[PDB]
Order: sequence, then C-alpha cells, then structure tokens
Amino acid sequence: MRTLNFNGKISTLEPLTVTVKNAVSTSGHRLPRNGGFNAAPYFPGTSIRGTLRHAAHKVIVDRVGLNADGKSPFDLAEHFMLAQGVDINGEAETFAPGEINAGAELRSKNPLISLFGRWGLSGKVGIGNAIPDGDNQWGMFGGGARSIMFQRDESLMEFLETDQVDRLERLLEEQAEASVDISQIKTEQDALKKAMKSADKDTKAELQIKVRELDEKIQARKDQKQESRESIRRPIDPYEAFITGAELSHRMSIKNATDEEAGLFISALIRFAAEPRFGGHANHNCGLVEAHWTVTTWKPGELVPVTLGEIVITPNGVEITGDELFAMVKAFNENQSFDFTA
Amino acid sequence: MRTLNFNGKISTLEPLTVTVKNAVSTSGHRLPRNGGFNAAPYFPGTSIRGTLRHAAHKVIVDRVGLNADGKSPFDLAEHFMLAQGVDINGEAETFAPGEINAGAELRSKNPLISLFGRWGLSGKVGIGNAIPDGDNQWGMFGGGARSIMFQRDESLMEFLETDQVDRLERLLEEQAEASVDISQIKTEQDALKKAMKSADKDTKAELQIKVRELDEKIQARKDQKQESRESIRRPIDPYEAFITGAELSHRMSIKNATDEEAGLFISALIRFAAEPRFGGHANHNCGLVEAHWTVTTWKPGELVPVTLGEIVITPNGVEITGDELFAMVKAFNENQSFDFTA
Amino acid sequence: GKANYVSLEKVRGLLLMDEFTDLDTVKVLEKLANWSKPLVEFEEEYGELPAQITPEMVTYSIWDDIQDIDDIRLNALSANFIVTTHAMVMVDCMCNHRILGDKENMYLIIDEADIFVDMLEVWIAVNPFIGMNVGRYCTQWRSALLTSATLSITSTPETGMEWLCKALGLTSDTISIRKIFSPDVYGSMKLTIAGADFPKVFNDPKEQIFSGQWLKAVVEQLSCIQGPALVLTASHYETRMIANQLGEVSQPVYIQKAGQALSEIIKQYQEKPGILISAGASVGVSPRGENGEQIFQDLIITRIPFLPPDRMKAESLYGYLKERGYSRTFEAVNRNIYLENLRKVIRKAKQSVGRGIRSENDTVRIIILDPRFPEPTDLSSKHRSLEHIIPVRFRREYRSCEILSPAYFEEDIQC
Amino acid sequence: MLNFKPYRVIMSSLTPVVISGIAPSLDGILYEALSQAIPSNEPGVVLARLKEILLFNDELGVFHASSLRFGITPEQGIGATTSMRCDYLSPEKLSTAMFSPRTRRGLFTRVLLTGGPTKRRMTTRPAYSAPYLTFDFVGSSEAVEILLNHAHVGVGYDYFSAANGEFNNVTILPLDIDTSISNEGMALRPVPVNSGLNGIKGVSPLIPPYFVGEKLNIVHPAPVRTQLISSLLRG
DNA sequence: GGAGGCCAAGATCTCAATTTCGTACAAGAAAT
DNA sequence: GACCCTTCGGGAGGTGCATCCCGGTCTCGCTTGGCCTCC
Repeated sequence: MRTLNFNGKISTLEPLTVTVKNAVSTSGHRLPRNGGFNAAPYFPGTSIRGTLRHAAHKVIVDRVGLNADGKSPFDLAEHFMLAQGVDINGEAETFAPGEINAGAELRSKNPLISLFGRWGLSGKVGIGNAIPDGDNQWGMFGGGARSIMFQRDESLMEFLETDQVDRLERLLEEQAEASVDISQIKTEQDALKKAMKSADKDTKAELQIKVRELDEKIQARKDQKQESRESIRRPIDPYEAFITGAELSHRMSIKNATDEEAGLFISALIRFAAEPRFGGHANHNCGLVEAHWTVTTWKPGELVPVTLGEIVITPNGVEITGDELFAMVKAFNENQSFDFTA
Repeated sequence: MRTLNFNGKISTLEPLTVTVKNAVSTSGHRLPRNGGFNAAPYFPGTSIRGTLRHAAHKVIVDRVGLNADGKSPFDLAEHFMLAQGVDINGEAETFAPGEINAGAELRSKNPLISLFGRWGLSGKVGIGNAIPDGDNQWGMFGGGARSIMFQRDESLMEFLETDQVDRLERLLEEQAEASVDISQIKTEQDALKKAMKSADKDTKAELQIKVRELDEKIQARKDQKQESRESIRRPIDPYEAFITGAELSHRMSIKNATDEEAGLFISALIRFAAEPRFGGHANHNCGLVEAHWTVTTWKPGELVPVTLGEIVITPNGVEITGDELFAMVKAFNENQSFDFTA
Repeated sequence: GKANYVSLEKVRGLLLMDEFTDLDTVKVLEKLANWSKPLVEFEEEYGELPAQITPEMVTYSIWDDIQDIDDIRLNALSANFIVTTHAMVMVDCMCNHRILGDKENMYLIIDEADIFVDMLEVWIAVNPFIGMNVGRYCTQWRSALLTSATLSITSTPETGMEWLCKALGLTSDTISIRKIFSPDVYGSMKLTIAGADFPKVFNDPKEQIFSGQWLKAVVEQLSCIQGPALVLTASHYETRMIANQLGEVSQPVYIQKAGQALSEIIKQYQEKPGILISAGASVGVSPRGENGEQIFQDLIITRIPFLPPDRMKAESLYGYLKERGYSRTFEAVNRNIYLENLRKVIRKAKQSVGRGIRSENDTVRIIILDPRFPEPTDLSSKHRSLEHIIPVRFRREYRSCEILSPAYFEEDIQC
Repeated sequence: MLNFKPYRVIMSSLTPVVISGIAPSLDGILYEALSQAIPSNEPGVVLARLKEILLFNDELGVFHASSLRFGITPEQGIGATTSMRCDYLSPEKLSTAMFSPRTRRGLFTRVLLTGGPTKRRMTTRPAYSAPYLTFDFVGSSEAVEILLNHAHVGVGYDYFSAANGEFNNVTILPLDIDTSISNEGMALRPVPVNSGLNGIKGVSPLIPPYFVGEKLNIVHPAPVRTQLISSLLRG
C-alpha cells in the first residue's frame, strides 16, 4: 500500500464554472470563494471529486462488461453506491465503530468504494480544490440576452402561418404589459428591500412578509400570462468562471493505495480525459480542461518522496509516463477478483 | 533533558477543517471560535496532538515491526495505552499523586507514553492550536449537492434495464412525495418555533412535546420511503475550513525531553509528513499541510532561546535542519531499550 | 560621488567670462577649478552659490565618467573613516564584481539600514530574492553593522528584526547581535489619536479619492493648533488636497509641491515658523532652528503612510515561487507582501514620529487623524502593530491619550 | 534577586479557558514556564528561580501574582464554551497493522467503543472564552514577557494537553498600585484565610504547582472575574 | 459448557441563531 | 542656408427584458443481560 500524491495543474481550455448553492446569492452568480467576498474563487474539490467518481463508475461498468444490448449487470442500488456512496437499499454493511479492518474485505473486493469511500467507510481518494494561479483569471462569462428569434431576422416569419403571427403579436403585447406591471411591482419590492438596510429587528418580520407577499403577487401576475408564463426576451445573468488558459493548482491524494485501487484511479483519469469536463454551463462548452499531474509516492519514515511519474491529460491524448503508473494500470486491468455487487 | 520549543507556521495546502460538537450547531458547521461568530477561529491543538500521537504510534509499531507470525506484538490493552492513553485492563503504574517527577522508568522504557502521557501520568509533549494570522482566512468550503446521477448524465441510462429504470422512477417519485411532506411538516414545525417565541406559557410544554411528535412524524414519513431512506438529491451543507495557503501559527513543546523522546517526536513528525493531514473531510483532500517549525531550546541557566534547527515539512520532503535534531533522531533510532509492552 | 558630482577637464565652462555676470564671489570661480574636494565645504566657504543652482555644476558625467577620478577613491581608501552613500555600497556588489576593493581594511556600517533594505527591492526588484546577494556581501566583509532608528517592528529584538533575518538572508547563527537600545528619559510627548468613529480617510482608495468628511475633520484639527506644527502627510497629492482645503486661517502654510526639494521649505520655515505640510520628506531630516531647538510643538501625521497594493510585486513573486517550486497560493503571497508592506509602514511611521523629537528637551504633540490607528482599548484591531510607531518610553502616554472621535465611550454594565 | 515593579499583563485569548475551580494564577503559569525553561519537575528549584523573577510575600506565603481576570471588550465578552476532548478511533487505529486484536473464527473482535474501558471518551469541560486574559503581578517584566511569549504555557487547565487557553500578543504595562494580592480588602489571588482578605473559601496549596503539597484552607477570588478592557488599560 | 462476543433497551430532553485588508516618497549613484 | 506658421465648429440616441426548481442524512460517546457461537 502506497500513499500517492498527484500534485499538478489544471489548465483551462474553456471557462471553468460551478454553481454552489452556498456561494451564489441574490446579488448574482459567484464562484465558491476562498474564504471571503474579496477572495480568489476556487473550483470546489466536490465537483472534481464527483466527476472523477462518475468516471470511475463508468470505468467499472465498462470493465465488468456491457451485456444484453448495453445494459450493465448492476442494480440501481449498486450504481448509486458506486457513484455517490448512497445505499438506497440500506443493505450496505454498516461497519459498527470499533470494527477492526473496517471494510477491508469490501475494500479488497470493491476498489472503487475503497477509493471514493462510502458512509461509514473512509474514501482513500481525497480530491482537493483547484486554486487558481495569479490574480484575476476569473470573469463573468456567459451573459448575453434572449432575443425573439423573429424580431432578429425577418426570414423566419415566412415560416409562420397567419394564426401563429397573431399568436406572436399577442405574446409580445402580453410580455410588454407583464413587464411593465412586474417592473413596477419590483420597484416597490426593491424599495422595500432598501428599507431592510434600516434594520430594526421588529420591522424585519413585517418586511419579509411584505416582500414575500409581493413576490407571490409577481408570481400571480406571471401566472395570468396566457401566451408565455415567462418573458422570452430577457438578459441572461452572467456566471463567474475561471478564464480560458487559467492555471488552477490541484492536489489529489490516495492514502494507502493498493496497486489495484491506484490503477482504478488512473483508469478513471484516463476515461475522464475523453470528456475532460468540470462544472456546469456545458452548453457554452464550459469546463473543458487539460490537466497534468505529477504522481509522487511517500514511503512513511523517508524524508523525501519518490516520483512515480506524470499524468498529462491533453486534447491530443493522455501521456501516463512512469513505470509505476503503468504497473498500477496493468494490475487493475488484470485483477479479476473485484466484486461490485451487493 | 532540554525543553525543545517548536514554533512555526502551518501553511494550508488544502483547506483545514475540523468538526467540534460545540462549534457545530443546527445553524451549520463552524470552526471553534473562542467567542462569537465574529471571532477568529482556531484549529484546536487537540486535533493536531491526536494526529501526531497517531503518527508516533505508527512510528513505534514500524520500529517494533511484526512478529514471526505476521501479527503486531501489541494487544488491545497495549494498543489503547499507546494510542488513547487509558488503561483498559486495570494494570498500570499508579504513581503517587504528589510525585510530580514519577514514572522515570516507564518514561525511559516507553518514549511514546513519555511524550504523550497515559492516564495518571503527565505527558511531555504539548501541542498548540494552529492560530491563523489573518482576518479572512476561513470560509464555507465543500458543500454543493448530491445530484442524481441519471438526471445529470443520460449516457448512464443506457446501462440500466427497464426493471431498474422503473425503480429509478419510483425512487424519484418517492423522493418528491417525501420532500413535499417533509416540507409541510417543517413549515408546521417552524410555526411551532414561532409559538415558542410567543411562550405564552399556557401550554408551552405541550407545544414542545408536539414538536417532538412532529420530528417523530418526520422519521415516520422518512420510513415510509421503501425504495430509498434518504433523499439522494441532497444539498450538502458546507463546512468551515481555513483557506488554501492559510498561515496558521503553531507552538509545540517537549518539556524536559531526553534525546530519545525528542527523536521519537521528530520521527513522528517525519512520518506525519508522508500524509500531512489534519482534521476531517479527507474526501476533499482537506487537511493537507506543509509546516516549518523553528526548533529552539532554552539556554542552560538563563531565559534565552537558542535555535537548534528547523523542521520544514513540505510536499517535496522533510528538511530537518540542525545537527542536534539529527543527533536526537539518531539517538531515538539506535536505542535498543524500548519495550512498548506491559 | 565624484567631487560634488563633477569633472575636471571641463571646468573651463564656469570660469570667468561674459556668458554669466555672476561676479560676486569671483574667487570661487578660480579656486573651484582645482577644488577636488566634495560638495559640503562649498557651503561652509560661501552661501552665495552663484552661477544659478549648479546642483551638479550644470551637468557632469552622469554616466560618461571623468578622468583621474581614481585619485578621489584613493583619498577615500587611505583615509580612515570612509563616508559614502548607500548607492556606492550597493553598486559595489551588484554592478561589477567589486567597485571598491577590500581585504581586512574595511568595515561596513550601514546606518539607517531600514531604508537600505526598503530601497533594495526597487533595484530591478527582489522578485528573484536579490536580497540574498547583498546578504553574502555583509558576510564577506569582516563585519557589517546594520543600524537604524526604525530597525524594529516590535520592541522585542528577535520578533521584530525577523524582517532583517528574512530579507537579506542573514540568520541568527551568522547574526552577531539583534538588539534595540531606546533611551528612557528622552524628550516628552503628548499623543492624540483619531478613534474608530473618526471619518474614513478614503471614500474609495482605488481611484484615490479622499472622503470630504475626513478632509473637514483634518482641517478642523489643523486650525485648532495654536503654534508651529509639522504635518507629515503621505502623498504629495494628499499635500495638495489638504492645502486646497485649508483656508490659511493659521500662521503661514508651507506646502511641498510634487517633486520639490524639502530644504528650500525648511529654510523658508526657519525665518518664520508656522504650519508645514510636507508629505514624503523626512528621510531622517528635521526642521530644526539655527542654534538648534524644537520649533514645532505639534506634529500631525494625517494618515499612516500605507503603501499601495503592488500587483507587479505579487505576480512577480508568485512567478518566482512557481518556477522555484514552492506550492504556495497566490493569495498567500498577497498576504506575505501585505505583511511586509505593513512592516515598512510601521518603519515609515516610526520615522514620522522620529521627526517630532530630536533633542532630550523636545516636547511634541503627535496628532494622528487616521481612523485606522489602533486605539489603546481596541487591542484586537487589525493594525495592532501600529502602536509600535510610538516609542516604548511614551507608551504610557499612548495608554493615557486624548481621542478625538473615539467609539463606544459609554459604560457597559456586564463588567 | 532582582528589582520588582507592579506590572499588569494582558494577552489576547486564542482558545477557551478551562478554569479548574480556582482561577489560574499567573504564578502557576510562570511556574510551568520556569519548569520548562530550566527543565525541572522538582518544585524547589523552580520555586527558587520563580522568586528571582516574581515577588514572593513571606508574611502570606503567596506570590505577588493575581488570579486570572477576563478582559471583556464592548464587542466580545465572557462566553460559555465547552472544551471537548473526544477519542477518535480511526479506521487505521482499528486495524491489524497497529495491534493484534483477539481473534475468533478469523474474525477480529471489534472494540466496544460505546461503553467499557475501551469506549470513546467524550470529556466536556466548562471553558470561558473572553477576548483577553489579564493578570496583575509584581516582578521583572522582561523575564515574565520572555516566558509568556516563548514558552508553552497557557491559562486554565490542560494547556499542555488540550491547548486550552492559548494566548498571544502578550502586552505588559506598568501599574501604579500593587493589585496582585489585595484590592480594597478583596482578595485577587489564592491567599490563606488568616490573611484577613475576604473572598471564596476553598482548599488548595498557596505556592505552585497547585496540585501538590498539602491543600490548606485559602480565600480565593471569584473563579470567573470580568473587567472592561478600558478599565484594565486605565492602570 | 462455561467463556467470550454481538445486539436491543432503559423516558427523559435543551436551546444559541451571522452582510467585503493596504492605494508612496525619497535620494543617490562609477555602470551590471 | 537662412526663417516662416500650425484653423475653426458640429454633435455625442432612442428600447427591451432580467426564468422556472430541487432538496438539507445516518452518530455518538453506557451498562447490562439475552442469545449465539465456540475453545
């Protein structure tokens, strides 16, 4: 068992963005911040870890074998336990505290669960956050605005029947009237939210009620729009993302990694390199990354770690250089004693 | 017999978090604050002390090694004596309580117990809290959400048979039903919290007991779910951690230390640098640290520090500096007198 | 320099002829041709200073060099107590192997070494840790003595001089001594500091706008002074805004124009003491009178001279630590540079306070109008180091001080 | 043997302070610090060297070192926190790599962490988290500053193990009146009952370490005492 | 066939609730 | 083979629209006998 540290950089091919419920607020979309509003945003280790765990789950599904017409020989409980560590059945063998070698048999038979952990079983893999290199390297990408297709180019209107043209007329008049009414209501709402700043606690209750009621008024005003519930033409709030070519330092660790588990992890990185996507806004191709990792193992009691090799994920291929990385991959590919079932 | 004071900085390679029962409330996971929420949090010296005691125990077991049978020579009693410090078999040297300097035989024979005491025997290693130097060096990390794997990627639905695509449809319908029910139950619960705010005292106790009945009703609705038990589309609460690259100031000290005990401590530090992990959330690689410690000592007979060397733990290696530190480490390594047993 | 930074082949320009009818001290014209000696005594001879300024004698050999300049270097070398500028001691060790040879005949004494370091990072930069170089230089001599009035951040030697222990690379083992010597009875000092409530200095610092409320408060406190005072602002821009906002109700206001020379305002101020608003300046100077006496009972440090944030330094140091291999985040480097700038801020404000007292009989009223100066009672303030500008011997007066705009001055019943 | 002035030392509290019934006295902190500086567990030598840096009241048998008094600011005050020591039986601690558990049928007998002598000890201890800790003492300022800044001493209980009461930014300021033993008849430290100082009766030794020697009847101040930081800096 | 070794029950409950560091000047050169 | 002499003034916008919603966990800090294997 070796402790492998993948220390390396994620270069950004297309902006790297993520919406975490914690970070974002009503002020707009913000990246998860390194402890403060005026801090360097980091790409969370949670998103990277989930992407790699799903890549490893697909690696396992491929490695066992797609039988039938592509259906994998795994139930839904197994897929959830392998990819998210949640047992829907509850039949997962909960290791009562104090159990010696907790899950050692499960770790030996399920290298994936050993790597990415479960409830009551520590995951050997720790996927750290990707911290950017240098000031800036983040920006408000996306954005823009929905425009009515038929108000932009008139040729598409030759493809619309008369009744559909009158439908568009009614839809736009409805959008305008709803916009004016909702905007007046929102002006009242933001004046009320300005009255928050005069924060007398006794008033705050009456203001939260008097603003959530005005937001229900907004919802009801939208609900009576026969043609379109939502205004079709509207500016898109931009999302904060790491710019293209941004260098994000990444640290990943596998504690006490067997050659089988480390080979599974390297195969997960290999399959991730096919679709090296991190985060969301994949409609704008956000998340495409090329990443290079230096694998260094550290024998405990030795003052220095030794370098096993380098994993380079690039659009031109995966360069896994190093005798020990290939040894790990071959050992994982050649071990037939993994039970991923219940 | 020199008091080695190690003073130095821990730089946080990946966020440094810890769960403490008092610090964590229903409002969310917060670091220990030593005051209110506006105070500066500290990484407890207890977690670092436990980590270094575990590292020292690993050093001791490796130095002892295994028997000819391939089993560790330590039993449960000795293992808990060296790890937790509490006597389980009731067989320990109960020194007189008025003898400050007692246990010299046990201290010499067991340097681990000498550094980190057992019950009834004061230890000699005092670890401090990692005190941050800045003002905005902590934040809500992790969190995110446990996205349903099949609602995110559709490629993962080409690997499920229909009998499991219907178990997926049933588990999502169960999740939505249960979340609606729990939503209305929590709404009634919060209205009851409001009536506790009133505390008219006519029937406040009964209002509390019906709140308890409501939590039981939450657990009943959450046992009616017969496919899953927990909602899988769970927003993960963020945990509070020290930002990446946070300079935390650390004081450790071995008081009245033999060269053997100090060498054992330095070997524990060297082995800890193999996996320099403090605290939890190791799934997100949290706790990876690099730390430089200036090892000073007190001049014999005066109140002056003399610097003996530096212990620079980095991912690139452990840089022990100073000839006296090497002398201590060699003295601990070479001494064939330790009997880590009864 | 080179004589008074001059040459000898081309002195004939400033000999007698019609081109300039200076006349007056005609003797100088003929003696200066063979006046090998440096600038200072020129003044001791005469104050006239004819032929207009002649700061560098209407230009001389800025980098073109002179002939037989060696003789001046020899006159320095064989002379026992060599007095130079910090410029010569760094050119010697960076420019070329060694400008001035030495082997057991020379002993660096870097006085005001604090600014000898603070300027070191500007030459090219300390992005590659150029400091290390000069550190070996101090070692290479028999002994280098780095002293300063502000060679400390704290009153403790080994905690406060660690910026010297960490910038030049000299360490305890090779450090001969690390000590602070402060007199106990040296002068007197009344401290008045602006509290937390005091109006914020910068409404918006980035684009350098000074909040009008702070300007009004500062002019108000300036006009309340009943005697000559020395106002040490931080920027000449602050000097200009404060001069604009002042109505000159007080005795003559003397202003340091951007890029002016302080000594002209000094001698403007000796003839008629008044209120002197002079940003920058200082560098170890004092508007002392003719025989020598404290001619400004008040010294107003409007704002602590906080150094701007320097993205160039942050990105350069991050580049060097990324090529060297250290795994530190950019934010950590930003914090390190911020702390180093805070240390240089404390040193600069220690120089500012040193401009108040220069004799044992001096009695100075120090007026800090900055709302960010730590109050005595606010020990958890971010800038808690900033009371180290005050000497230890006046720290009682720091603890017993007048606060103009204090905060939470009520009585809390949960005592 | 050295001249001694009345000083007040105020330190920024970094960790909650577990008070062991009697308020931690500054002489006990200084006795731990000198027990480290000159490595010595023998009380006599450490006491002798403490007398060289701290004034010792012969007529009372106590050091001129007042008990802990929390300095509370208008922003942060004295708070009730719990110093919580929990045993963490990690999966690596519960592994055959470290120890040989008793075996039956190849199954390793799990450790009963719920109860028993091998349980997960959850030791909660009242701690007080105030922004500042202040002590009054009569002694050498440089020596006490050096000890408090560059020694592993905290305030309260189990700082050598639980790192409770870690402090930094030690500021020593001279006092005009000795408020280390007595203040208007109110005891500011553990004093003997015969001293005539009124306070809270208790059983303790007078001189440090406060867990050895015969524990005699003493009068000690309120274990938790709070003062405004402004009033403490007034001097 | 008496020693482990795992597992279920014991009735009660205290209480606490958050919105963004630092903004410059010099003086002085035998040069990189 | 020496200078000449360096231009004005205009005029600087208008609108539209700012989404829907999930879904917030297990624990456990103790002791005892009952039952089940089993040296």
